[PDB]
Amino acid sequence: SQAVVTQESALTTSPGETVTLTCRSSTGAVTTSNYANWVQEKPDHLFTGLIGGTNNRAPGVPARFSGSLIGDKAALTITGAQTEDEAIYFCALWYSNHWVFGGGTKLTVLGGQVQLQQPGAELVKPGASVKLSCKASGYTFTSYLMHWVKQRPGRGLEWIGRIDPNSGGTKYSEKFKSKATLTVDKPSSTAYMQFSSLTSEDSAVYYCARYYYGAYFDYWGQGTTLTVSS
Ligand SMILES: O=C(O)CNC(=O)Cc1ccc(O)c([N+](=O)[O-])c1
Repeated sequence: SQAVVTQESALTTSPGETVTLTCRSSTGAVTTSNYANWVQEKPDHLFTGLIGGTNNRAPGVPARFSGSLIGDKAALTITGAQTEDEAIYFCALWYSNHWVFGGGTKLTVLGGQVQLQQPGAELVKPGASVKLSCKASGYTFTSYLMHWVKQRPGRGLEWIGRIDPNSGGTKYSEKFKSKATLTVDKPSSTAYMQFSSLTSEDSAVYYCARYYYGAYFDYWGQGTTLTVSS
């Protein structure tokens, strides 16, 4: 059975304070081999990778964000919170051949180029199939793994799997191992995810995100909203 990754459900801070968020593994201590990543969700479904590899901050992220290990947990510290830091923060831990996302922490702050291009939506019938696309622009598609993530209300982020665009090699989560089909087309720098026999259980926003070994989920697509409805 897959590990459960636990985050505080909600924390409150105020402008100028230092605040720390944590990410616990059900299997034992979080270590550097879990390559802890931190991703920020801002309104309008805007995701940005902040930290990966435990403590490696992504380019362009404000320096007040830092990652460490504390108390057998991964920890994100915001040193001097700003009003715009009010957001949901997800961690992700690597377990040898899959990522697991934590449930997210809603941070309230009281008092306040590279593109991954995804179509906005798919409206499909129950029982139908769909092929979701994610076109990479502004970087070398074959140099990064392409990950896919599902977001449903009350269910956080859920890692589906990833593809190596150089080989088409895939790794899936247990939940998606017999469900998602990932492919790429190299000449058009596009990644695809196919599903069949869809139901309302599949209605969600699906994101692609790039990753480089030891680094971070820096850039995310805007998400395709899949609505499975008669
Ligand atoms: O091996 C290194 O140098 C650093 N390791 C990592 O970054 C973790 C890792 C390994 C393999 C893999 O397929 C993915 N992935 O994201 O799917 C992530």
